[PDB]
Amino acid sequence: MLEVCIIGFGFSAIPLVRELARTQTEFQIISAESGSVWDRLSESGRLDFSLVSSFQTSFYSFDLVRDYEKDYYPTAKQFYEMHERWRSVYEEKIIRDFVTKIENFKDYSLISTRSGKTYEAKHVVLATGFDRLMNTFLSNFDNHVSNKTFVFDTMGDSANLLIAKLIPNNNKIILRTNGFTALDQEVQVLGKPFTLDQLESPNFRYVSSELYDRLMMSPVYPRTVNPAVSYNQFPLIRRDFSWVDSKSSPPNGLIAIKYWPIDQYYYHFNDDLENYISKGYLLNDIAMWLHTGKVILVPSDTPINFDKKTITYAGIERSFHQYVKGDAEQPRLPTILINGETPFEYLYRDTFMGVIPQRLNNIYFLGYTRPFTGGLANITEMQSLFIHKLITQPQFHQKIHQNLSKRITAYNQHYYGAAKPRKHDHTVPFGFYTEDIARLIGIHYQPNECRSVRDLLFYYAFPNNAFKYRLKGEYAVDGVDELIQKVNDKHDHYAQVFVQALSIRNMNSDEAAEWDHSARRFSFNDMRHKEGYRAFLDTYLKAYRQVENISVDDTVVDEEWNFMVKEACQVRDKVAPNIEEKTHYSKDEDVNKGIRLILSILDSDISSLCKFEAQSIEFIRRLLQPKNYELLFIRES
Ligand SMILES: Cc1cc2nc3c(=O)[nH]c(=O)nc-3n(C[C@H](O)[C@H](O)[C@H](O)COP(=O)(O)OP(=O)(O)OC[C@H]3O[C@@H](n4cnc5c(N)ncnc54)[C@H](O)[C@@H]3O)c2cc1C
Ligand SMILES: N[C@@H](Cc1c[nH]c2ccc(Br)cc12)C(=O)O
Repeated sequence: MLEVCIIGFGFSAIPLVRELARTQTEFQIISAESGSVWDRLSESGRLDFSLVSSFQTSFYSFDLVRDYEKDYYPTAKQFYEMHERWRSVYEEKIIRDFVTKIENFKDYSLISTRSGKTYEAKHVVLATGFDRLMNTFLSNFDNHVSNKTFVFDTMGDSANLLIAKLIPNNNKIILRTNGFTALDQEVQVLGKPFTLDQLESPNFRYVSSELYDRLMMSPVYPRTVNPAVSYNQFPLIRRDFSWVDSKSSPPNGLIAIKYWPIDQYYYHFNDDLENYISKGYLLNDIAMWLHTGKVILVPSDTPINFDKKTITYAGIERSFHQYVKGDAEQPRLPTILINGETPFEYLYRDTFMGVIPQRLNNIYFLGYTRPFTGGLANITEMQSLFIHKLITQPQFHQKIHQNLSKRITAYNQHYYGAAKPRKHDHTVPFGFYTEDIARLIGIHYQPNECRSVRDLLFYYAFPNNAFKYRLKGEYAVDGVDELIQKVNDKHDHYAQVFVQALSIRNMNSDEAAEWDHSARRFSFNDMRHKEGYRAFLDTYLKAYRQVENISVDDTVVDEEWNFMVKEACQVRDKVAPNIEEKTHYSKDEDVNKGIRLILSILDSDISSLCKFEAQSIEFIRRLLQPKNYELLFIRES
């Protein structure tokens, strides 16, 4: 009897196969000869973009311990080459066939394949990925189209990538929108660059869900009246968040687009633009597109005549060249039969942690949970440890399964409340999910075991990447000690993030929203740092066209478009003139002050510790006994 069968080998399965090989657990992989989108993109020479996720959250711990030297955003090519490197290590373990059906019984499954062969296995792991409509569109996109108008009914990372490829050829973009959430993928902290995933300090939720909400959600919800933020200059960007019913913020089910702000793009790539573009580093600053009018937002009910290919807005019947509507990703699951008779219906909220479907036995799903920020690696690495322990330790399997339905019910009450199941339920804050798995497995850290301020910085402020939980214990990886030390030294031990939570501890949500936007450059969608980059943008467009070997006529003035832009930016034109220079910027000052205190007490025992220093030490001491630490779905009762 085959112990483990893994169906699908791309990226999500790598960490599980590593752990199964380590324990010499019998396993067999079955993965299709076709491959993944990355294979198709590679064969067509379309790996010409970059990840929207940081290196430290997008590659696995056992690679980072060898290759991590700085924070950066990998290219699609680098990502695919890592997929291939690991495929080559385990190819001998891969049967190249396509699973068509899985018959599930009480203690084993019967696996059917297109070739006609059948397999039996006690444990079956699905890591088959998702089908996505936009994938084929990106695979067939002619990036030389020029001087055309495009209408988008959906916004997302894939749409934003297409928009980044259309903008340089003088194409005009109309977003027919009911809002979207976009976030600078890299931000300045006291002028220093930080990927957004580095500044989430998720474990502060344990201090207070309200405190963590104040600290995180002002860039998403319209909480500040600051005229420099994009959702006040372009109100059509605001989404209807009436569905949210959980007290855990950021809520499960929230999705965001991560993009290069032009000021950080300039900082990294200005000295070698053509090469960086050719490597896949494309400027996709949606806020800059709105600022310059190259993209406009129009109401969702703006009428479209699909026969005549026109859209009517601002009293203008505007011809358009192409309409783009993305679809919903759907899991690539084969037929699964409960008790070998009843077809299984996949529902994220009816699985535990996105991994254990409670209607099946010894079947696990790997790679179907999506991170709100950061790369999938954080999620699939922790899922792989979870699945590995379930497969190889019967006592853990029983501890989790004995009260499975009760665990799922408690999880859904905590993260979704009374909200009805949504399409995006499978999206989770990565620092909540990794910490949830760590506590289930037992490789978590305990806040009450911190002894020094430095220990508290590590517990609360050091990002909950998967490798954080692989320094000690059951799933320890050699070299993680040096990795953690390097990450700490290059991030000032995450004191700046720790200080943020400290600065807003006594504020309400409105006061926190204003404080988060009181910096000279606040983290997300700061419209004060766009106009100064118009000249660089022209330089960038010239470089992009040279790379793609296209000539574009930028002489013809599109008066019609200028008219539509003026209509679409009426609010911006009323709001932006209210921006005022200030003498002091509270967030910049409070952070600078806090960092000086923390580093002055870094190696001090927590028990040994004007007024700000006194009140801050008091808050720090309470961090040893957080009052919101309970997660009911962790218990076995
Ligand atoms: C355009 C795009 C950009 C992305 N950018 C990022 C990013 O910046 N950062 C990030 O972290 N993630 C990103 N992702 C997500 C993630 O990195 C990829 O989706 C990744 O390919 C998912 O890995 P996987 O192993 O789960 O799926 P896949 O890579 O699709 O692997 C699934 C494999 O299983 C095979 N298979 C499927 N069904 C069967 C079957 N029935 N029988 C046998 N074999 C089967 C498939 O052929 C394939 O080889 C992006 C995804 C897309 C589409
Ligand atoms: N106050 C934090 C907010 C923050 C930092 N990183 C984030 C990622 C997603 C979301 Br939503 C919010 C954040 C900051 O601006 O550094």
